[PDB]
Order: sequence, then C-alpha cells, then structure tokens
Amino acid sequence: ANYDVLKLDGTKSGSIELSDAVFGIEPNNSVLFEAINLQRASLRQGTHAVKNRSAVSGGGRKPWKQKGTGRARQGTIRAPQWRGGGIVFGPTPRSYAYKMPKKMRRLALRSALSFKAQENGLTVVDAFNFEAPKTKEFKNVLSTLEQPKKVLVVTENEDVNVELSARNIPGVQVTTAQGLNVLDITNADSLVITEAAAKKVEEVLG
Amino acid sequence: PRVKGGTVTRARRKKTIKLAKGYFGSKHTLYKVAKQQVMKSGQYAFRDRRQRKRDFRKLWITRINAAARQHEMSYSRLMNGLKKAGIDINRKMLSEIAISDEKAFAQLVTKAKDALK
Amino acid sequence: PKMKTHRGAAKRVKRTASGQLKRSRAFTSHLFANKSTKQKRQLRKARLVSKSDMKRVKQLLAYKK
Amino acid sequence: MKLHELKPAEGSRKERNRVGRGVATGNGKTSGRGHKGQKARSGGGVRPGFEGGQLPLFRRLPKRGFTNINRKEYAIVNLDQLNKFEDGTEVTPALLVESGVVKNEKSGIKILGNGSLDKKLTVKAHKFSASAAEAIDAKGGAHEVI
RNA sequence: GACAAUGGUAGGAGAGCGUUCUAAGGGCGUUGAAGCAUGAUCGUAAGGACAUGUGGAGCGCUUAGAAGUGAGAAUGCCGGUG
RNA sequence: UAACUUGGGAGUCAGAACAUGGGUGAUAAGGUCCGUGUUCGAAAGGGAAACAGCCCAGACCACCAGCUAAGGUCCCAAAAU
RNA sequence: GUAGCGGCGAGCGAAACGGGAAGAGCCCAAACCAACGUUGGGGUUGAGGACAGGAGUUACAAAGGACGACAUUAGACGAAUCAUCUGGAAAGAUGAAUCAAAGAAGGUAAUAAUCCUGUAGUCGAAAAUGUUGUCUCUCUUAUCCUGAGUACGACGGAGCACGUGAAAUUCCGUCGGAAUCUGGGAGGACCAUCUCCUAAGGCUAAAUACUCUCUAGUGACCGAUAGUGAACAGUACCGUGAGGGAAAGGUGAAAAGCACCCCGGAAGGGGAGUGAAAUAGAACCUGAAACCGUGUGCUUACAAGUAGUCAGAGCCCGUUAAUGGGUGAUGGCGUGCCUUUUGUAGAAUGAACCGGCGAGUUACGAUUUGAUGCAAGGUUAAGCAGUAAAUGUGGAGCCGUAGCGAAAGCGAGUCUGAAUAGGGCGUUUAGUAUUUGGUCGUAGACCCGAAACCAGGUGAU
Ligand SMILES: [K+]
Ligand SMILES: [Mg+2]
Ligand SMILES: [Mg+2]
Ligand SMILES: [Mg+2]
Ligand SMILES: [Mg+2]
Ligand SMILES: [Mg+2]
Ligand SMILES: [Mg+2]
Ligand SMILES: [Mg+2]
Ligand SMILES: [Mg+2]
Ligand SMILES: [Mg+2]
Ligand SMILES: [Mg+2]
Ligand SMILES: [Mg+2]
Ligand SMILES: [Mg+2]
Ligand SMILES: [Mg+2]
Ligand SMILES: [Mg+2]
Ligand SMILES: [Mg+2]
Ligand SMILES: [Mg+2]
Ligand SMILES: [Mg+2]
Ligand SMILES: [Mg+2]
Ligand SMILES: [Mg+2]
Ligand SMILES: [Mg+2]
Ligand SMILES: [Mg+2]
Ligand SMILES: [Mg+2]
Ligand SMILES: [Mg+2]
Ligand SMILES: [Mg+2]
Ligand SMILES: [Mg+2]
Ligand SMILES: [Mg+2]
Ligand SMILES: [Mg+2]
Ligand SMILES: [Mg+2]
Ligand SMILES: [Mg+2]
Ligand SMILES: [Mg+2]
Ligand SMILES: [Mg+2]
Ligand SMILES: [Mg+2]
Ligand SMILES: [Mg+2]
Ligand SMILES: [Mg+2]
Ligand SMILES: [Mg+2]
Ligand SMILES: [Mg+2]
Ligand SMILES: [Mg+2]
Ligand SMILES: [Mg+2]
Ligand SMILES: [Mg+2]
Ligand SMILES: [Mg+2]
Ligand SMILES: [Mg+2]
Ligand SMILES: [Mg+2]
Ligand SMILES: [Mg+2]
Ligand SMILES: [Mg+2]
Ligand SMILES: [Mg+2]
Ligand SMILES: [Mg+2]
Ligand SMILES: [Mg+2]
Ligand SMILES: [Mg+2]
Ligand SMILES: [Mg+2]
Ligand SMILES: [Mg+2]
Ligand SMILES: [Mg+2]
Ligand SMILES: [Mg+2]
Ligand SMILES: [Mg+2]
Ligand SMILES: [Mg+2]
Ligand SMILES: [Mg+2]
Ligand SMILES: [Mg+2]
Ligand SMILES: [Mg+2]
Ligand SMILES: [Mg+2]
Ligand SMILES: [Mg+2]
Ligand SMILES: [Mg+2]
Ligand SMILES: [Mg+2]
Ligand SMILES: [Mg+2]
Repeated sequence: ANYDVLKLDGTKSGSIELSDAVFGIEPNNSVLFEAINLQRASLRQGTHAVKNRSAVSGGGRKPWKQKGTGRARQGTIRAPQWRGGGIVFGPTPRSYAYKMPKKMRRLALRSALSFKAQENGLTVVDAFNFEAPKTKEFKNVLSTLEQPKKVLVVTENEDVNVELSARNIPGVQVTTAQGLNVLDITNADSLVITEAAAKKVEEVLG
Repeated sequence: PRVKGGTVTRARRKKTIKLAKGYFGSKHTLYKVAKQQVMKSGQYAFRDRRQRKRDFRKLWITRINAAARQHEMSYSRLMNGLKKAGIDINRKMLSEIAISDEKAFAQLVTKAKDALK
Repeated sequence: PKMKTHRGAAKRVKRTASGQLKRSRAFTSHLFANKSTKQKRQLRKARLVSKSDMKRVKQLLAYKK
Repeated sequence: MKLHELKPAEGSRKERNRVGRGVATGNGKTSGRGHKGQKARSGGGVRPGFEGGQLPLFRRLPKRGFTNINRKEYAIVNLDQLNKFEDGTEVTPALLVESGVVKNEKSGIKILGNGSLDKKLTVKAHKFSASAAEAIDAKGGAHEVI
C-alpha cells in the first residue's frame, strides 16, 4: 500500500500509495511460468531447413535394375539411407509464437510486479533529472540507491537521456510503463520506477 | 538443432567389449559377437546360481553316504534316524563334521541308530 | 486444412441435445406389399445411430452440431 | 519466481511418446502397429467409415428433409434472465445487448417462459411465447411487439 | 511393522537414463577443456564419477525450454580393412 | 472377489498338440471339420535319453539352508544291491 | 467446410452481409455547329446530352528549363590500463585504476570495454545517378442522339463451387436474328408487378504476387558422410547424344619448413639444430575400431567342441584395498542373434568385420484427457502501434446460456397424433479460451523397394 519515495541522492522525498491490486496480489506461479514460456517462444525466429529426397539435386534415375545384379533394390541415389541423400522429416521453417487470454497476460504482469514488491525489489524515485547523457552519473545514482547488479529502470514515457545513460551498464535495462513485460521484470533483481511511472502502471494494470 | 551421433555409441560398445575380456578370438574383439556372448553369459549365470545349490547339496549327500557306509549304515537310514532323534544339523555341516571330526560323526551315527531301534 | 464434413452423412442425420444422431430407417423406399402393416407403421419411427457405429463415423460429422 | 528456478504447474506437462527407439520402451520395432496388413503400412488404413466393402451405414440409410433458405432463428431471452433489471425498467433489444443478455441478435429477440419473473417491467421484443406474455403481464408489467 | 503381489509376445499404462541446442543462475580450465586410452569405482537399469597417460582450448553443474535425441540386422548407403 | 456402465488407447481375425464327444476318411494320417478341457502360443524350472503342445509345476533378487511334486534310489548319475 | 454440386459415390465447394489494407476517377462514338466525307468545336449519362484563379505529364493533353533539398555510389574523426604470477606467449589469476550516447563484433602467441580493426556518436562528395519541393512552363475557365449482324434464340461445347439439371448468370463455333426512353437489362426456369441498373467503345495509380539480384542485418539453422552437387565443381569421370555426375578442409604463434655430420644410387633413416611441442616434418591438430606385427606372465600335442557359465587346484601378480587382479589342470550345465512363424539349433531370411550415416515428423483441422484464467458467460480474427518481441488496441466473428420439428413453426417443451392418450427427442445449468499428452483427418505422413503409365526431348557413327 504505502511505499517510500526516494531522491536520487538517497533521501526520503515522500511517500506514495500503490494499489494492492497490482503490487499486492499473491503471485500466480502457473500463469507467470506460462507467460515467460510464451514470451521466450515468441522470440524464436524458426528459420531452419533441410532438403528432403525431392529437394536434393539430381537423383532422377533408378540406380540399377530391380532384379538380377545381387545388390539391394534402390530407386534413387538420393534416398535417405544413401550418403548425401535426402533428410527424412527434420527441421522445417515455422513460428513458435502462441497466445494466451488477455486476462492471463494481465495476471502475469501483476504477479511479476507483486513478486518484486514482496522481495523488497521495488524502489520508487521522485524523478530522473538527466539533462545530458552520462553513463558515469547513472552508475553513481545506482550506487547511491544501494541497487543490486540486475536492475530494471521504469519511466513513464520514453526518456532518451535515462536510456542513453543506462544503456551501456551491464545488468541494467530501461523500459517504459507501457513496455513492461514478464521476462524483463523477472530477470531483474530490483525495480527502479519513478512516481509517475508507478502511477501509470497502477492505472493501466488496475 | 542437429544432434550428431557423437560419443555415446562408442562408450556403450566399449563397455560390452570390456565385459567380454578373456573370451576366444573375435568374441573379445568385435562388438556384435561380444554382445551375444555377454547376453549368453548373463543367462547362463542366472541359471547356474540356481543350479549351484543343487550341485552342492548333492556333493554333501555323497560324502555323508560314504561316511555312513563306513559305519555299516546307508544315507537314507542315517537321515531317518537323525530326523527321529530331533537332530537338525544340515547336510553341509554333517559332511564337514564327517571330514573334520570322525569321532563326533561316530557319536551322531550312534544317536541315529538309537533313535531307530 | 479444415476437416471436411461427409456431406452424404450430413444429409441423413441430425444431432440431438445430448450429442446423439437421429437417423431415418432403411427399407422405407418401395416394395411395401412385401412388408406387413405393422412393419411399415413401426418403420415410420426414427431411431438413433448405434454406439458401435458412432465409434466408426463420429469424425465424419464433427462439424454438424 | 526466478528464471533459473522456473516450474510448470503440476500435471500441466507430459513427455511425448517416441516409438521405434528400442525394445525396452515397449514401442520399439513394430512401433505399436502390430504385424503386417494394411494398418501396418506407412500411409496405411481405410478411410473413416469404410466397412471393408459391406455397404456403409450412411449409404444404407435414406436421406431426409430439406433446408429452408428463409429459416428464421431468434435470439431467446427467458424470464429468469429479465430478473437482473430494476423494477420499472423498459427492456429493449439495445438494452439486452448492452447488458450482455444477448450477444448475437440474429433475426430478432424472442422472450420465452423459463424461470420466474419477480420484477415488473416493460418489454419490447419481436416475439413472445404465450407463457412469457402471461407472466410479464401477471407481475404487473406490460409487453409490446416490435 | 505386518500382510499381499511382482513369468510374459501383440498391446495399454507409469517412471526414468543419456545426446545437441537455448534461457537464467552458479562454476571449471595452459597449475591443462573437449576428445581419446587404461583401471581392481559407484548406482535397481538406461548410466554417473575419480585416478593416470595422451591431448592442447574449450567445457560442466542446477532449474526450465526445444529437438535432425539413442542402431545390430533394411541382399541398407559411404569409407576402411580382412 | 469381482461385476457392470461411460469415455481415451489398442492388438487380434495363419493357430498347434494332447485328452475326450462327434462328422468326414478306411472305427487311415503328425489328415480334415465342429463340441469340451488343458498346455504351447506368450512359460523358464524338475520328469519323459534327446524331444513347443505329455506329467509335475508358474522364475522379484540373493544364499555352499530345509520340506516336498512328477519321477526315482546296482554304476554312468542324487537316493533302498 | 456453411449453401450447394456429386456413379448425391470418392470427393468438389462458393458468394453477399460484417470487419480491415488501399482509395480516383476519367476519355470517346452519336445528335449538333464551323469550314474544305475529312478536319476541327461540342458531349459522355439513370436519365444525360444536343437543341432552347484551378488542373497537369501515375489515367484524366503534352514537351521543356531555374534553384534548392535529400539520398546513393569513395571516405574521416572517434573515450579509456597499468603492474605482478604462471607460462613459449596473458587478454587468464591477483592488485590497483579508467571510459562508457562506445560492455556489438572480429583480431592480437591462452579467455581484452580501455592493444588493433572497430562500436556509440559526429563529419564528408569533384562527378554521376536517382526521389523530391518551389519557381517556371503548359491546358482550361423528350423535338433529335445515347455503341447492330449487336443483344438474343436453336443445336453443339466450354467457363461458372455446380456433372444439363428447377440452371439463371458468362464465353466459343454454326445457323438465324431485335427494341430505339411508351426503349433496353438483371433480381437463379418462367410470367406479372415492384426494385435496382443503363450492355453491345476505351483508359486508369494504391492496397496484392515473386527474388536470379544488390545493400544492411538476423537465426534455441549445418559444421566437412553435415550444410549447396560443389568450403578445395557442373570440374574429373561416364555417355554418339540429350544427359548423369563425384572424391578432396586443419603444420606452427611465427617458416623459424630441419645448416652440418653419418649409412644409402636414391628413397628412407640416426644424430645435430628450430620450436613450448617434431609420435607438430608437410601423406603434417586430435588419431577410435576393424586389421597387421614384436616381446612374454599363465596355459596347451589322448583330444569331440554355439567356445561361455558355475565349481576349482596350481602358477604369476598386487588394486579406485575390495570377503583383490591374470591365467587356468579338471568336473557339472549348455544347439549364436535377428526376422518370420502353429512350431526355427534350424538344412527358412539377413549380417565378412569395424566405423559413420540410416525410419511416426511438421503444418492446419477434429476429438479426448491433464493444466490454467474467467464464468452466464468465455474469446477475438485480419488490421493498426511496437524491437521480426512481449504487449496494447481491434467484438467483425465464434462457442455457450434451449430444445423439438423435414419445414412453416412452437418453445421447457416440441414432434407424431383426432387425442385432455401413448411414444421419440428434450427441461429440471456450465461453459469458454489457451496449452502439455493420446488418437484421428488433409498433406508423400514411419522408412526403403516395383513392374508400369504419361509428357517433352535425344539417338540410324
Ligand atoms: K531358401
Ligand atoms: Mg526427384
Ligand atoms: Mg552442432
Ligand atoms: Mg549413428
Ligand atoms: Mg417414398
Ligand atoms: Mg510389449
Ligand atoms: Mg530389433
Ligand atoms: Mg493388424
Ligand atoms: Mg515385421
Ligand atoms: Mg498375419
Ligand atoms: Mg509409401
Ligand atoms: Mg512382469
Ligand atoms: Mg512369479
Ligand atoms: Mg504407451
Ligand atoms: Mg520418461
Ligand atoms: Mg534425460
Ligand atoms: Mg561439445
Ligand atoms: Mg537420429
Ligand atoms: Mg548392415
Ligand atoms: Mg575385402
Ligand atoms: Mg487323429
Ligand atoms: Mg492337425
Ligand atoms: Mg478342440
Ligand atoms: Mg497362461
Ligand atoms: Mg517348459
Ligand atoms: Mg522343464
Ligand atoms: Mg525333458
Ligand atoms: Mg528312448
Ligand atoms: Mg533333460
Ligand atoms: Mg521319446
Ligand atoms: Mg526328504
Ligand atoms: Mg542319478
Ligand atoms: Mg548314487
Ligand atoms: Mg578510427
Ligand atoms: Mg580506441
Ligand atoms: Mg597485462
Ligand atoms: Mg452506353
Ligand atoms: Mg459449364
Ligand atoms: Mg454459367
Ligand atoms: Mg446455372
Ligand atoms: Mg440474359
Ligand atoms: Mg572431421
Ligand atoms: Mg559435401
Ligand atoms: Mg544436403
Ligand atoms: Mg628430420
Ligand atoms: Mg635423418
Ligand atoms: Mg636427423
Ligand atoms: Mg625433425
Ligand atoms: Mg603425440
Ligand atoms: Mg595426426
Ligand atoms: Mg585312449
Ligand atoms: Mg596331455
Ligand atoms: Mg571335434
Ligand atoms: Mg554338456
Ligand atoms: Mg505368433
Ligand atoms: Mg510353415
Ligand atoms: Mg544358427
Ligand atoms: Mg549348418
Ligand atoms: Mg523370405
Ligand atoms: Mg547372407
Ligand atoms: Mg555396419
Ligand atoms: Mg501417422
Ligand atoms: Mg481407429
């Protein structure tokens, strides 16, 4: 319910009220697992192919007559048991993406955010004050907030200077409130979200 | 992705070949005949673990027969007497006593004869 | 691709509420002089597709609800 | 839940059966197909409903009936579904659609008589069953045909 | 603790072993990885370690995901050698 | 100590001997076709010299313990010259 | 996978409505004027026509110039590390630093954000090529007619989802052959009314299809029997020809690629050197198995055999130290494996041996089970936005909440029936979406194998 709001220097600048319907639910692990699996599968390109016996070059003619030579009967030099022959089955190009009900997606996002809330992985900041990109300044800011290595930074809209300053730091990822996804939240050890971004997330996810 | 054949085939076959150590010629060398002979060896050993108990009971009985005929008695009558006397010494022990301690065996024969008369 | 309904079957059965198939009766086309009065009267009454036949033909009518 | 500690729900996942991979699985060699005949062949087996040459069931049975091109099918609302509206409400197809009572309107709305109506209402529908009209008017309400 | 059951082809059901790849976590490696070779090692099986030699730069483990995932027979295909 | 019902998944549609009730054949066939039972099939172990189908008997694993079944006890070869 | 078509078999299989992407409308012929039938003017439709600045080379007419823009085809700059240890070599380990709009990647004597080439970011074109904006430059301000060998019809065919059928609608051959706004055509035979449209002339961007290519990239794609046939080739080789069609990758960090001596004609070796390593010496990383040899610890020349197994002395050793290892006089027991069979030691099939490769897969539908979300409701599809993502939006559509009947219909009932009868199917709640597993269907559908059939070519050396 009541979460402390911090200044980038690390001082308590105030307090915020975040709804228990977004950050205070019991995480649903089955739905969250399904969401993570869905997102990882949607990332697959699926470009993988082999040549079956029809696609391998040549192989039109019968290699030798059916009977009389003493050899095994053969139909084409590109049959699967032949060296250099066609592949039986094997990979064929396809998509791995699938879908789940919208309510399950929302429940998964809420579960990830709530898990961050329980494990003390939620840090609310007053506002990011970055006029010019400087990776060193953002690094020091994360130092002053006592943040772990894996941190997800959430701003209300696309903040270009924050994204530029935090881009090159390994373990640090930046997203907007609209762009929150389960993989990104789950990977992070802690969440650093502004007051406005927290309010927007609470509004959109109810 | 593609799974190459890899090393598992060689490892499995080499296990069988090592199990065929000491076999004659190709039977300790070539995987196919070695596998057949190791299967045969397992089946034989299973059968022979059961046959061994029969064989050793037979050996003990033969020895007990010899020892009892040394006292003017047959095996069958001696065992009948020992059973009627309430003596529960089994055949391995009786044969070992006959080999090791002739006098104790003679006393056992005396008890068996007494229980019959 | 979609499975295709057996159109000949679809012209001969209807699905009931419980999922069974109501069917018409054979021997009702002609040669009525050779069947007795009661035979024809009772052959006017519809039957169901038997369970043994359902086991064989269910996929042919999967779309006919 | 961490990415290094993922767990599917119990009973939600199951390993697929791979036939023709050795005797111990129980589906090696013949791969569950038994021995020989048509059903043992790749691409083998008769078409569904084939009875081996005995006249099939859907040929020994006659065709029946026809399909009406102008068949009218109505969306149906029973009395028990009208109980969600407050007393004095004016029920209309727009209101029934907006309230989730009717998803697809079809050829029109018809009120049927299942359930009990315990609320006075004014109902405008294309069709009414006799018991629906009687129970709507009996409870003090009115109905109109639109 | 105390009773029962546990031969098995077609076939049905269950549980596991191992292979390659991916994600996350945590590790190993020129003070020597994978591979190979030897050994009197461990596990109920598939199989898993350790030690030593060879080798000379990559590779395990945990959890989950995906498969070109396991060969002794096809007068199978190719190569090598009897 | 099963039985039935409803669903998911099958395989099977070449059978064999023995005993017994019968057809057929010649009160022939290790013949052939039906009824009944067993075994083999899909069953190892002991007996029948050897010997799927006969007799005893159904192997979870280990034991250099014991009692028995059919069948046996002069030697081969366990147990009565 | 509906309506329909269909030896009403196997199968074939729409369209309109609705939701979206894209969006654009126009020019003639004719009447009628001017001129000497041919040119101009004029006109273009659902009732119109005759008569009475704004648009443009993407259709709507068509050729050009000026200046600017952008982009493409070369490039340029581009932050930040030192030390010790082990090593042949440091990027590894250890200690202490730094940069970051740059922690993509590759190289460098092992594994590098700070060594190199780069990356983020910024800059750049003499010339040519495009796309483009402005200026310019162009052009403009119901009396008569309305597509005739036409529509249409018969016969024969074809195309329409539709096999000639109740067959409309479209086209072809042959033969016939209209009407003229009171006109003509369609609304699934046909007729009448009604409704919608206006054939027998032409033009038109976009949304859509494909990839030999080019540029920049990507992959729970291959990694030398794989992946292209081809990492070094449509070559070698085969064939008269059309045509068929391989095998073959790896020294080392650096050639430092072995001076010199010795045997030998040489080949090949043994030394000596180089190198971290030469059992890395070019037939060059690793170097399995079959197979071929040399040495010997135990054993074997009176013995009858699927070669082992169980028992067991003797001899020889000594381990992942375990009631150890090797061999084995002698005794018991014992007719390989696979396939196919009632039944195989079978004298039925298959395998010389070793190695590699070699067979239920995927897509879209159906059904069922398990899982999960929501629940009288559940759920979107295309599309749009987004990073080829998750996701957001999108409610058209789909299933369910009600069935019965051939249908009209009626409705917790309904059908049959004259029935207030009896009987059939129903009512007296639970569905739906995604997904693991099983199975089915359409696809080559577990893999290999015909004899053949058809089409287009090549051959009378
Ligand atoms: K033969
Ligand atoms: Mg071909
Ligand atoms: Mg690979
Ligand atoms: Mg292999
Ligand atoms: Mg009739
Ligand atoms: Mg089985
Ligand atoms: Mg096999
Ligand atoms: Mg079968
Ligand atoms: Mg077979
Ligand atoms: Mg058969
Ligand atoms: Mg086939
Ligand atoms: Mg069993
Ligand atoms: Mg048993
Ligand atoms: Mg199974
Ligand atoms: Mg399993
Ligand atoms: Mg496994
Ligand atoms: Mg590997
Ligand atoms: Mg394979
Ligand atoms: Mg072979
Ligand atoms: Mg040879
Ligand atoms: Mg007889
Ligand atoms: Mg017979
Ligand atoms: Mg009989
Ligand atoms: Mg039985
Ligand atoms: Mg037996
Ligand atoms: Mg026996
Ligand atoms: Mg016997
Ligand atoms: Mg005899
Ligand atoms: Mg015997
Ligand atoms: Mg006999
Ligand atoms: Mg006794
Ligand atoms: Mg004897
Ligand atoms: Mg004796
Ligand atoms: Mg530079
Ligand atoms: Mg630099
Ligand atoms: Mg250094
Ligand atoms: Mg016209
Ligand atoms: Mg036609
Ligand atoms: Mg037509
Ligand atoms: Mg028609
Ligand atoms: Mg017409
Ligand atoms: Mg290789
Ligand atoms: Mg190749
Ligand atoms: Mg290939
Ligand atoms: Mg040299
Ligand atoms: Mg030399
Ligand atoms: Mg030399
Ligand atoms: Mg040298
Ligand atoms: Mg070496
Ligand atoms: Mg080598
Ligand atoms: Mg002699
Ligand atoms: Mg001798
Ligand atoms: Mg001999
Ligand atoms: Mg023997
Ligand atoms: Mg059989
Ligand atoms: Mg036979
Ligand atoms: Mg044999
Ligand atoms: Mg022979
Ligand atoms: Mg054969
Ligand atoms: Mg052969
Ligand atoms: Mg082979
Ligand atoms: Mg299949
Ligand atoms: Mg079936």
